[PDB]
Amino acid sequence: QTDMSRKAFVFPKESDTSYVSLKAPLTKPLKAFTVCLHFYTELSSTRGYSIFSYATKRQDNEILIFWSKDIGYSFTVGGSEILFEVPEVTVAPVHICTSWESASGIVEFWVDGKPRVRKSLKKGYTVGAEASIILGQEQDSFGGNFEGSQSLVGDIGNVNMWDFVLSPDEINTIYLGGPFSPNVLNWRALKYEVQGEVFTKPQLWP
Amino acid sequence: QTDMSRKAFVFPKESDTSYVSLKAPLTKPLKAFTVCLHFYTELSSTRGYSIFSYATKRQDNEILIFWSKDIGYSFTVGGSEILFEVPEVTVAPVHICTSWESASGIVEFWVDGKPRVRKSLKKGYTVGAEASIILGQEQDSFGGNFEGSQSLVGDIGNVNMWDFVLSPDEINTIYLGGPFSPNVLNWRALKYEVQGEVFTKPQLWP
Amino acid sequence: QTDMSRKAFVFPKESDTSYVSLKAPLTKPLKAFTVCLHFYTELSSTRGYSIFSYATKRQDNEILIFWSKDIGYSFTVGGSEILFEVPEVTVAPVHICTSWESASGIVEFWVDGKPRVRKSLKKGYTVGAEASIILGQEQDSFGGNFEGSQSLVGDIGNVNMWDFVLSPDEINTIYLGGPFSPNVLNWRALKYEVQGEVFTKPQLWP
Amino acid sequence: QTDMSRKAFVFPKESDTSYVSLKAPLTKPLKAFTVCLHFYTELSSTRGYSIFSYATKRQDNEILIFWSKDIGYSFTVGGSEILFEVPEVTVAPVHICTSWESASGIVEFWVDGKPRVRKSLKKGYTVGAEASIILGQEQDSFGGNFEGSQSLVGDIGNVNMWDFVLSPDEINTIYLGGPFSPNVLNWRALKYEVQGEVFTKPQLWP
Amino acid sequence: QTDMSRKAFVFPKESDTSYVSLKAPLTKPLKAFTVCLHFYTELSSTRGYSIFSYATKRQDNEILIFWSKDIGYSFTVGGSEILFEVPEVTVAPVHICTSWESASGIVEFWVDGKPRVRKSLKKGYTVGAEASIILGQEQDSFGGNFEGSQSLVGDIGNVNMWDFVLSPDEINTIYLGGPFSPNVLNWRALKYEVQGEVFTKPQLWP
Ligand SMILES: [Ca+2]
Ligand SMILES: [Ca+2]
Ligand SMILES: [Ca+2]
Ligand SMILES: [Ca+2]
Ligand SMILES: [Ca+2]
Ligand SMILES: [Ca+2]
Ligand SMILES: [Ca+2]
Ligand SMILES: [Ca+2]
Ligand SMILES: [Ca+2]
Ligand SMILES: [Ca+2]
Repeated sequence: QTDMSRKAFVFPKESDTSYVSLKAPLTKPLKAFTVCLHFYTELSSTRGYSIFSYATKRQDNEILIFWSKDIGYSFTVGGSEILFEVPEVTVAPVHICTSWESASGIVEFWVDGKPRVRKSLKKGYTVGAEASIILGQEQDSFGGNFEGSQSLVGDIGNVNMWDFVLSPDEINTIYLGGPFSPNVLNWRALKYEVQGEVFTKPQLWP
Repeated sequence: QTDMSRKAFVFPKESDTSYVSLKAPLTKPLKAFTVCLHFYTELSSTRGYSIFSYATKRQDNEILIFWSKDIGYSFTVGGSEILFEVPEVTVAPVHICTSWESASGIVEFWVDGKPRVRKSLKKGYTVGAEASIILGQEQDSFGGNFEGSQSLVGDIGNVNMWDFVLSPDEINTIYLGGPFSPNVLNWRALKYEVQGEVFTKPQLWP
Repeated sequence: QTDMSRKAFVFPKESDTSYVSLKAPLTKPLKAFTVCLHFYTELSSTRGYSIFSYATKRQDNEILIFWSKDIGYSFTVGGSEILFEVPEVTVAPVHICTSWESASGIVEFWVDGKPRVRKSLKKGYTVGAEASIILGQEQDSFGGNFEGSQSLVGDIGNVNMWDFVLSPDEINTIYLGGPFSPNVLNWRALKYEVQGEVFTKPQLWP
Repeated sequence: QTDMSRKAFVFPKESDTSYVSLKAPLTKPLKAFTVCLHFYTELSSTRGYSIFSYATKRQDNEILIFWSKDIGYSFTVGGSEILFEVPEVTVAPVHICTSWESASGIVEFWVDGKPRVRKSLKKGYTVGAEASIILGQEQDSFGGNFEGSQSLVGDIGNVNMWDFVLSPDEINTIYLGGPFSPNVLNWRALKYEVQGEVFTKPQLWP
Repeated sequence: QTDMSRKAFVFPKESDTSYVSLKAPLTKPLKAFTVCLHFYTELSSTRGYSIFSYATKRQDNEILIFWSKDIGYSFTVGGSEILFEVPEVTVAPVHICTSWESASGIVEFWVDGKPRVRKSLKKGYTVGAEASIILGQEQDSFGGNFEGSQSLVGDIGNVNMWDFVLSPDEINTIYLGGPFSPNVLNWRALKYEVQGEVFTKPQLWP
């Protein structure tokens, strides 16, 4: 465990071996989850990159938050993928927040505290329990077979993952930087492993 | 009766069977009405959709607030239709408020608290009392014959309908989220029926 | 006399018979005047319309505040006309204020409290005393021969006319909605006559 | 002497005989000066006009603040001219402030309190003492030979001229309308002479 | 030593002999540095210019902050150069802040307090101790062989250089104009030498 408050990872060079593995104390497969994180990059107008990858022993794209070039944000669960239109992108640190529910398939997507429309995706699906979380790289296998074109260059931090669906007030509290208590993945009790050219530097965002 | 405060309906998938029927304790035909609601959708730049439909045993488009593609908002009463120009539409939850009066035909249209110009429509007409209110679908019969192209995908809530014309101060109070007391259709005493893939989730708008 | 505070006229339908005559207790011909009013319309991007007409037994366009299509505001006195450039027009209630002086010919034109440049028009001219004030229609005779293309569709109110030139501080007070005391045409002591399809409804502007 | 506070000159008609001569109690030739004034006009997008002319018995353009069409502001001293780029001009009263120093040639140009870059012009030059200051007209002789195309149409006021270089804090105080004490040309002790169609009206700017 | 607070250098004319040499009490070669300065110029849309040059007896571009025409800011260390994209440049005084670290190669670039993305440059390199700092001119030798096309025209000041990497809070304090204590190059204890047409005038920026 490590209290990584006011600190973030740094991926300064485009490569295929720089990544960070996040360990989660999960035993029960998830019927709902909410992933909130913060990242900063300049490749939004050059190519596509991976933000948050989550793969199991059966699917390499179980939970993947991808950025599609000239399209926007790509949120996929269980292989199927929905798109969130982004007309104009700005060069600034952005805070994203994704949520999902199996009983209804509703997917919520929040950008800088402003929520987007609700869409249906994988109603009744069951997300596996054991997985390998990788930040900065998209995995097309179990913890390997990385990708120089789908890799991420920039900063990332404040990664928090719950096991239920957060309310709008709770998401606003997350965005405002208040107090919270994650249970699946906590930025204050992270169990991470660094492999490659990844440095830990103070965050640039307030 | 159900107190649906801080809660809204969810139409996540485009279909023709997802709808919600609103029951109203009306006995006298309306000589004036004021409909205030709140919705959120992304189809404003893709196609047209229905927002608030109100049909009787004689006219399927008695009171219909429609969104015309590349045109704007469409408010029709008794079959005749007037148009409200919308040059640029934004991706954000919007609060609309419509009012009508039979003695003078004046139609008031408010967007996010900002009022539009006053137009004449159906002077002296009489709106029927018994009706079938449907949210998310445009009806071209009495409570049926739905429409995959005129259906609505997104959220909707705060539906309030009076039996008279509201003042500008009252409409500003409605927009500010203060206290009010509807008499024909109250979001705090709604008598609704869900049929299809419609879920009740907390509202995204403040 | 009628106290029409917080109330305005409504011209909802384009026609040639809807108008309102304003009576003024004037006996002396005016050597200077200041006309402040408020209106709201959507025809600024479709065609031209009349705002404030003032005609005598000799000239039908003695004092006329006209809106020229794709040009801007048209202020004419005694037949001669000057133009005020409007590059971009917005769909919103606007408050105009015009002033004139015979001893120097200076014409002041204020839009939403922001003053425009001062221009010369009819130095030494004398405006007649008896006249027929018409709102919503441009007259090309004495109180008649109306015009479906030069008519006005929308709301209008807060019409106040003095017999001298107002100061910038006084015009700012007028725009802020403070206290004042007109002497030629008072919105609080208006002597008006309605003929046609003109309704009196509460104002939309604050 | 005349206290012209909260008052400004008016040039409403384009002509060649409307001008105002400003007398200055100067005896020593100036080694440095600072000219701050305020004007309002609409010809910024039509043609060029003169703002502040200052000529002696040897040079008609000794000190001239000119507006070049589709270029910007033109500040010239002793015949040589430098340019200040203006990409977009707005229709609003603007406050300009120019300063010069002979020992170093530095020229400071302030627009609405925002300073521009410093440029070199006429290092070591000596500005004459006796001169004829003319507002609204550019002179190409000593107090004559005016110019219908280089004339000015609009308002002008708050003309203040010192005999040294003002500091940034002093220029900010000038822009904020605080207290000051000019010595060469004071708007509170102006000694002016009106010849032509020039009227004294209250200022439009706050 | 000289306390140059609220004062800045002036390069008003484009030439090749106007420059200022900054002396630094450095003995140990730098493993990390942070350079914060403030400048103002208008050549951002005309050509390229030099901002902060730092050369030793072996490399003329050891530390150079350059502005590339139609590209943006150019930060180079040890000969290798990285680019920071600038889509739109404005005519206003800007505050830049650069930092570097040899142990990790991370380069931080701050514009007006807003940080940019972190990039890798010269991991493990060692910057020499003795050097010749020149402001306004880019050197392609040791303190000579200047360049009329790479020279700088405008103002510059608040030059501060440390011997370590500053934190985001410290950089925000620098931008806010608070108290600080540099150790390699202090604007309050500068040891500078002027050669050419360079004047010391009060700063324009607040
Ligand atoms: Ca994969
Ligand atoms: Ca892949
Ligand atoms: Ca129908
Ligand atoms: Ca239909
Ligand atoms: Ca006429
Ligand atoms: Ca006519
Ligand atoms: Ca001349
Ligand atoms: Ca000339
Ligand atoms: Ca070099
Ligand atoms: Ca060079």
